[PDB]
Amino acid sequence: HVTKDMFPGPYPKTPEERAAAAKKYNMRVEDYEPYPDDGMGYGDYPKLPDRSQQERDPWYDWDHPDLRLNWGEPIHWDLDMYIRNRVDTSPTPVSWNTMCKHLFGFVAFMLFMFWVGEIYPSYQPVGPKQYPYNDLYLERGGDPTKEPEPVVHYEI
Amino acid sequence: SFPKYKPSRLATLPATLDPAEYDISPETRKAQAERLAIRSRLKREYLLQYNDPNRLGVIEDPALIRWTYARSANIYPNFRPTPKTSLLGALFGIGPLFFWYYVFKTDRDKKEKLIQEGKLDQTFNISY
Amino acid sequence: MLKIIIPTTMLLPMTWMSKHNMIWINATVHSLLISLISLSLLNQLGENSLNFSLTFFSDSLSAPLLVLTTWLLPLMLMASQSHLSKETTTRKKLYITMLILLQLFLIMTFTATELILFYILFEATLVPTLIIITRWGNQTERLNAGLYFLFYTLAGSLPLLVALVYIQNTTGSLNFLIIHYWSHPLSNSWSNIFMWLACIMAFMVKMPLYGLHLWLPKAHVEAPIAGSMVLAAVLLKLGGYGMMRITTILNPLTNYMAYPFLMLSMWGMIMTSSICLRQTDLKSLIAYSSVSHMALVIVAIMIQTPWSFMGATALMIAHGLTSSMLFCLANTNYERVHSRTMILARGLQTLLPLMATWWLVASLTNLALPPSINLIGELFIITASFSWSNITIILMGMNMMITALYSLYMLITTQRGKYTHHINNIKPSFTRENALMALHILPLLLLTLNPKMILGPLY
Amino acid sequence: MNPFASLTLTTLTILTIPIMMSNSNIYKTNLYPNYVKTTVSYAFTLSLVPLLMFMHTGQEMIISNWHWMTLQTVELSLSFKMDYFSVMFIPVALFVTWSIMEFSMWYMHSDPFINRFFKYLLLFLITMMILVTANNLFQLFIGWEGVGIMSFLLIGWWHGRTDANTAALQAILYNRIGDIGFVLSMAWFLTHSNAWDLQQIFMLNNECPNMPLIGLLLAAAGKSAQFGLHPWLPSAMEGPTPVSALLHSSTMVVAGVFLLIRFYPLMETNKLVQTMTLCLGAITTLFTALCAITQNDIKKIVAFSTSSQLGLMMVTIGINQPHLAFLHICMHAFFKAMLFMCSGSIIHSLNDEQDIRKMGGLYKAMPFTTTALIIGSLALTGMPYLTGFYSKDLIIEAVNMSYTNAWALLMTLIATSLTAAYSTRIIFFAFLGKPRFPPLVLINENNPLLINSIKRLLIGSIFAGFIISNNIPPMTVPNTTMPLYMKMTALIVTIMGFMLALELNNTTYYLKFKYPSQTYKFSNMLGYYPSIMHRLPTYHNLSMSQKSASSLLDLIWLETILPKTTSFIQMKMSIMVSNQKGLIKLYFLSFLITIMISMTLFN
Amino acid sequence: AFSAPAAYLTHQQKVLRLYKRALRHLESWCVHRDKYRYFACLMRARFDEHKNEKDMVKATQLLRQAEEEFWYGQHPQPYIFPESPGGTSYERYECYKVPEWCLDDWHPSEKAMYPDYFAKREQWKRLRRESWEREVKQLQEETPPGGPRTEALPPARKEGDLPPLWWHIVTRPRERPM
Ligand SMILES: CCCCCCCCCCCCCCCCCC(=O)OC[C@H](COP(=O)([O-])OCC(O)COP(=O)([O-])OC[C@@H](COC(=O)CCCCCCCCCCCCCCCCC)OC(=O)CCCCCCCCCCCCCCCCC)OC(=O)CCCCCCCCCCCCCCCCC
Ligand SMILES: CCCCCCCCCCCCCCCCC[C@@H](O)O[C@H](CO[C@H](O)CCCCCCCCCCCCCCC)COP(=O)(O)OCC[N+](C)(C)C
Ligand SMILES: CCCCCCCC/C=C/CCCCCCCC(=O)OC[C@H](COP(=O)(O)OCCN)OC(=O)CCCCCCC/C=C/CCCCCCCC
Repeated sequence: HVTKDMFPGPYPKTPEERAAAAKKYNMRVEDYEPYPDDGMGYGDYPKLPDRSQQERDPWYDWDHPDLRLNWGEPIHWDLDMYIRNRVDTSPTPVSWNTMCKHLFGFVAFMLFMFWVGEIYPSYQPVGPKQYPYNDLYLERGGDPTKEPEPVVHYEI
Repeated sequence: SFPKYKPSRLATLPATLDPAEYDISPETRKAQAERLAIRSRLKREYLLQYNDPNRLGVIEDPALIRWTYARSANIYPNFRPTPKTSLLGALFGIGPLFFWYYVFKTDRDKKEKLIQEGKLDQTFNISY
Repeated sequence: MLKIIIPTTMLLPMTWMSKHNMIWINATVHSLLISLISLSLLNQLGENSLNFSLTFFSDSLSAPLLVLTTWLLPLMLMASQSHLSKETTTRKKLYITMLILLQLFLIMTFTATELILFYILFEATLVPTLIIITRWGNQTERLNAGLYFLFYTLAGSLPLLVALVYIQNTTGSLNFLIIHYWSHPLSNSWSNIFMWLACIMAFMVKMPLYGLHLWLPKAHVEAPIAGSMVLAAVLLKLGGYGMMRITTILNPLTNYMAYPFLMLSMWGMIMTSSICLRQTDLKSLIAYSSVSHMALVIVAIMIQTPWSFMGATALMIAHGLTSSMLFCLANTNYERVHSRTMILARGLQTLLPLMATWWLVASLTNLALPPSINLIGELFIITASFSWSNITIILMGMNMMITALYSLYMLITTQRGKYTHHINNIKPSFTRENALMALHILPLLLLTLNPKMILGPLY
Repeated sequence: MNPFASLTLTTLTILTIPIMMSNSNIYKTNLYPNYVKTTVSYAFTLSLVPLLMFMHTGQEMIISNWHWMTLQTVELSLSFKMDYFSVMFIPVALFVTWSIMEFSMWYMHSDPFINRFFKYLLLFLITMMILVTANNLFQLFIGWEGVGIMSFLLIGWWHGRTDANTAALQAILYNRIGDIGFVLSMAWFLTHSNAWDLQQIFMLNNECPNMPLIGLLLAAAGKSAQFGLHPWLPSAMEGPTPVSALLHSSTMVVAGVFLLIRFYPLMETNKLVQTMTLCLGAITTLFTALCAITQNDIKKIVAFSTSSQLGLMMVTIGINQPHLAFLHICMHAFFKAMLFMCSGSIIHSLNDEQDIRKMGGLYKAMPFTTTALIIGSLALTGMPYLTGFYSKDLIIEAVNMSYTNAWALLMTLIATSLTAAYSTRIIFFAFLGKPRFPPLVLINENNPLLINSIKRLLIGSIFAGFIISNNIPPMTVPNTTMPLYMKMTALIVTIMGFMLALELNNTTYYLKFKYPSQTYKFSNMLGYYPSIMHRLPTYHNLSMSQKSASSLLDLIWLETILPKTTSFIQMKMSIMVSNQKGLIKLYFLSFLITIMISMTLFN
Repeated sequence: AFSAPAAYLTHQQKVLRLYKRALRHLESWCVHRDKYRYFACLMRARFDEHKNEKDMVKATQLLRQAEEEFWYGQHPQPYIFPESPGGTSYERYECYKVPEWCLDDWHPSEKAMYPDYFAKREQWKRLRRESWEREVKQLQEETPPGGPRTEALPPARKEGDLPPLWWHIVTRPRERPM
């Protein structure tokens, strides 16, 4: 039931076709803003804000309550990336840079201190464990036909 | 005063912290009124098509059709060969291939050399 | 081998002399009987092959493909029975005739003792598919899709005929048995390089390779359900079978030659699996998943190790069944919604629970959940690639993860959540559709009990 | 003939019968959950016999019963290992599952699909038994993937909720990240050792290289929710309380630790991988306890406790003490499962309220749950002679009496402090203060199912550590001598954590308010890790998947190169050739030109 | 959620919403009841100080400045009611919400059970068929020319009339169908 003129077209250059395209997508001329006219084939599709669907009002009676969309309203180009099951742009109490730096700082500090602890281990005031028969030679690997160097363990 | 909240791409500005909302003008009020008028007209059309008893089919959504058509079928006819498009396409379509070819070629050359000199210790390797 | 071919030929007069309201019943019954007849070929030997005559032979690489090709026809008939209801008897008979001819061409293609006969049938399969796509197609782009599908194939395959006739002029025979026993090394020469390219690119285009995969989304989206089933299940495996058959002559040139293809496939599986994440279409998503799986099969064939070949065979069979099931599910949704877009009809688990169970099983078997044969082929190919190079695993790892993601994505967008309020024409699922899904899924879970039956001649 | 094999296979076999009867008429009645519960209880009491046979003799066995496909030299068969780990873990898991189903009969009383819930629980139990009893790597991978799929299904139990589906997909994503390392390990072992069988792998690997152990460690980190891949375990609390109590607390999440225990002969022969495991466990337990000590949801707090315990388990593994880590698994199962029973009882009694800000006086308002939660918190902290004490005290002693990292030891001690901290936080904010729930009081416990299910795990969490420690054979050298101050380090740290956290919580009654600091914000938002890592990569992936892979290359350039260029060239050539005005003057001038060219060129 | 939204929010609506958010977040901060009561009364008193202020520019200066303070101390993990859009049981029972028209697809053997329910449903269907035909004309005559300006519907004005577009508001499945 959709006609030919109801489909997206090429980039608008003149104010009259800009207004006609704004009418096509059911928005105001002042609210209409196409993507910058480069090579990528955006054509004549509005550039809605990159805000997610999660931060849309959860109390409004949408026609699609789960997706938080209305029937006739224009659809964001990246809707399927913002579907409340995926990346969201809701503001956080802490600023993005602070979380990054704080998170980055914590991770870096942990890595460095583990390296330092590797450099400086902990042990006991004891010598190595002593094992009876040539340092358990026969039952660790075997090879009985070699007669390795005998070891006698110190009695103290 | 309190530390300022700095917005980002993935953490947008809060609704109540926008400097634009406090700057109210009759033009802005008229804009909001006509926006809600368009929204209410669309809502009225959808509910008129929705409530009717006679209708027994999916209601067709021109916005969804436009979204899908623009995403799929309107890309190439609006393509223009541009330095940005050319460089991004060449990079993202050639660079990974040559990178992986170099990596695998170097790995296999090292393995072949190690097997030629024989210092590889391939004992118990019987399945390939 | 004629005990299978002659009944398939007799399917045509039986269909055309059938009563106007008994074509579907007659066709399904006799197709199932022919499938049962095809089961005899599965009992292979560890020796050379099942050489029936000078014209046709059987192999444990050919036998599973033949069985799958025979089994696919009743499913295609049952799937096509729905949307051809308002259609005249003559055109329904023509549709069934085209399906029967496609099966006959595939059956003769898979046995094909001689390479020129194999090429002739391999390209004969093209006409019925093209006509099915361009005639009983809904959208206006079916003509462009048919043109793409025809011309990609022919551009790939025209050098193959020249290479084959040249090879017969030099060697003296195109017979598979003679070629295998008399194989001689190919010197690393420019002429030999171009001969290798001509021998390989024809089968590479039909897999299809990541560079040459464009025709496939068009052909799959625009074809009817039977066309999509036959394209995803059998027609894609023709390239893999051809490569496994023709690669013997190619060595030792394949090692140097294989790198451009190995890199293209290892990056293209990631690219297509990632494309699946952002898709607004069920059919396109299934098509791209098929492209990823066949890229992995290309990698397996190019590595050319025993484990590679067994994994490739198992993955081909498993992918055929799984993709046919997925297309059938998408078509069941489309026949109710008439939109063929995921985001429109939602929350179908609440309305159709058993169909949601079928969706879950299909998505799990596409996800390669053990001990399904999908993961058997997956793991064999991954191990062979790791032995080929310890770095490949990283790419493979990404692929697996990405695969799971979009699979469950397709399971979550359409089945979970809240049902669209406006759609009210979602009627209860029919017995025919549930039987279709059951007949798709039961062979996979039966085959996982006997994996050796689909592991190829190198088992 | 030697009933060990017959019994140890009969338990697993009879665990499957209700799945067979799921198509029968009993599945359509209200007696199905009781049927499943009775089947589980009989399986437990039947599996108690091989445990007794092991305790008496130390009898060990391998049962390779069905021969699967054999590829060349390699042979794949249905093989079950019934070692000490299997015959010890099976009764504990069956007992916990019995208690969980008894609790769930009451907690899911109003759920329309309760038979399907019970079926889902039994399927998970069967798959985990497959995972535990696996003798080869393929069967272990089968169980590995089955438990993950059942967790995905159970987390998104309420499929109308967007966040449940998101959490299930999160769990799948992280488990696949671990699956990468699992598959790497399988590939390396098959290629180098020529087998997936456990016996062959141990025999041919005297000095195991880095790569297979790194793959195993990656898989263990993925499935045990270590610091790199932790958030899915806290996010998994979206599912029903029985699901969180059975899978994500005591049975499923120990899969990675159990896997690392299975390969302990190869773990002990490598020193770098041991260090990585130790450091990963220490950082995980610290970070998870730090996040726990400041949460408001009780389920989140207890899940972070579980993650910290898993970190402590991998700390035990890293110091070459696998059997003690197994003992920790067995004890933690008991007391943490009972902890979730108490939490779910509170949540159900407060009309599906999970925030601790809306729960006040419950010490007297609901006494049995009170004493059960008190005993569970005491066992978690490590009270001498309690179930926790047998394992955790030995953990602390072995970590202290070993040549380890100083930083890892410090982080483990701080993690113990924070464990005490969130334990007393739970008790104080749920049990001591004045009531804060809505005025309509619906508090009730007089139900036999809940009381019996809780008291069974209470008896377990009281006596199991003692009986099991004194019944199992000795398997390691003890730290029989130790400095007095260093013997009491665990107790002094626990009491210090108790007293300091109690003092810090007691200041909330003061009529003074101040804004939070940066440390509190960092700890409350989970180190900001779930924010950034769940917004920066995914977007950067998804955008690319549409911009570069889909539109730039596939829709434009790949289309520009082969088809569009051919179309344009053929169109131009056809236009040029066919555009002749029909003037024979031009035609015959061209004829003269070609005639003279042929006369000049071809002779 | 039920009422239609307005074209904008007035200053008093904004201050009331800010008061609501701040009081909820202070209750989240103050776990105990006495502490919360004391601090809430202190906050209410502070809030009432600027109540009789008449300067609009000053009025704009007030609250917005407070909003920044609210954002700084907004308790990053506030209390949310279980069924609220952030609660732990926000959409637990949406999977049990089956549409009414599905009953039109039941097998006759299923409709043999519950016959009185289906008879009442038939009466409802008759009422809907008549009322919708009346409502189309009523809304066509009452709607302002050029399209509606606010998405609010008028009530019924005659005797036998029913509220316009009522079928899908009256026939909601339930809050807790199972
Ligand atoms: C060798 C001798 C052995 C003996 C040693 C000495 C014995 C003990 C001495 C005591 C020492 C300190 C113990 C007190 C802890 C502080 C508690 C406190 O006052 O909290 C309130 C206070 C703020 O409270 P608020 O904001 O008003 O919250 C409002 C309400 O209270 C909201 O309250 P709520 O109702 O929502 O929830 C209450 C919750 C909320 O409270 C919190 O906010 C918790 C946050 C702080 C407590 C966490 C302490 C754990 C420290 C481990 C950190 C590992 C390193 C991390 C690296 C980060 C790198 C950036 O508080 C709690 O539940 C209890 C907190 C945990 C205390 C219990 C256990 C701690 C004692 C064990 C510590 C070490 C001893 C180990 C034992 C073994 C012997 C060696 O917290 C602080 O002021 C922080 C103090 C220390 C934090 C250290 C991190 C500072 C990092 C700054 C940058 C540094 C440079 C990095 C450069 C890196 C570049 C690469
Ligand atoms: C578009 C989507 C994908 C489509 C399919 C793509 C896959 C096909 C690409 C073919 C792979 C490479 C072809 C030839 C490889 C030969 C090896 C060569 O690259 O290495 C050097 C060769 O050096 C240079 O490469 C010489 C050739 C340079 C000219 C080739 C054009 C390079 C870019 C063109 C790519 C366009 C392909 C598509 C055409 C439509 C080695 O030096 P040399 O020892 O001396 O030669 C060894 C070979 N001998 C023994 C027979 C003599
Ligand atoms: C995308 C596919 C890959 C394309 C890679 C190269 C593309 C550029 C080539 C364009 C076509 C070039 C046509 C001329 C090539 C000449 C090659 C040649 O003559 O070798 C023939 C060689 C030796 O010649 P003789 O004189 O008989 O030997 C005696 C002395 N030794 O004999 C043969 O092997 C014959 C086989 C035919 C060669 C195939 C020619 C076509 C190019 C190969 C196929 C690659 C393109 C496939 C298209 C892909 C579309 C899906």
